[PDB]
Amino acid sequence: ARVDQTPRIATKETGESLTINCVLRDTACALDSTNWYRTKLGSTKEQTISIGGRYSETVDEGSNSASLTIRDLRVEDSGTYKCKAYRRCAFNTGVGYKEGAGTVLTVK
Repeated sequence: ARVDQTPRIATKETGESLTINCVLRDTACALDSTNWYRTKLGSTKEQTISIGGRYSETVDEGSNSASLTIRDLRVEDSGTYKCKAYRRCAFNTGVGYKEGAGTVLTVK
C-alpha cells in the first residue's frame, strides 16, 4: 500500500557498508518477497541484484520489512537503489509489488 525506503540519500567512503531498509506499511498485507535493483550513477540501465556474497538481506516479519546490506563499498557501487516488495494478502492474486522511492548512494 506504500513502501517506505530509507535512507533517501547516502555518501559512503570505500570500504564502508550501507543498509537500505524497506518497510511495507500495510495493515492488511504481508511483505512476502523482495527484489533489489541498482541503477549505476550516470546510467539509465536498471539491474536486479542477486543476493549473496557482500550483498545480504535481513527480514523482519514483525515490522513488515526487508533490509539490504552492501559491504566493502566501491566507487562503482554508486547508483540509485530500489526495492520491489511482493505481497501476501488475506485474499488472492491481486495487483501487488510496490516499490521503494529509492536511495542515491555515492561512494568516495
